[PDB]
Amino acid sequence: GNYNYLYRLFRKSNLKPFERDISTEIYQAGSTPCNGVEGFNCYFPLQSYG
Amino acid sequence: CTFEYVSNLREFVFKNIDGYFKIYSKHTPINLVRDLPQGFSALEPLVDLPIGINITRFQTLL
Ligand SMILES: *[C@@H]1O[C@H](CO)[C@@H](O[C@@H]2O[C@H](CO)[C@@H](O)[C@H](O)[C@H]2NC(C)=O)[C@H](O)[C@H]1NC(C)=O
Repeated sequence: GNYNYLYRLFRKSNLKPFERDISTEIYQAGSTPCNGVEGFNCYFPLQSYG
Repeated sequence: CTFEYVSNLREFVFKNIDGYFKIYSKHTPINLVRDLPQGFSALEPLVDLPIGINITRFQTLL
């Protein structure tokens, strides 16, 4: 399994044309603040292809 | 680093449309010390940059 290729799974809004987003900010999917710590409802915005 | 380039009154216009950064420029000599003089001139385009970078703030440097 090659996991070097990634895709963004979460984002507050859709991209405008030709926009490039390389940010790694932790996405808070719930009501609990993440404070930069990944976990339940606190996800790394990127995920690897299998 | 996706890009790098190396080469009175000055007027510039900055817009960001579809990830393209348009910079229009113009220059002219002046003699005034209060504010920008009254008059009219046109600012031709000088740079189009394919940044594709989000913009919500800027800051000058002097
Ligand atoms: C560019 O980044 C700005 C952040 O500065 C985005 O604007 C934010 O959008 C969220 C969406 O919920 C708001 O909660 C913030 O208040 C906004 N902040 C500002 C300063 O406007 C903007 O959507 C981004 N745009 C693109 C195309 O990436």
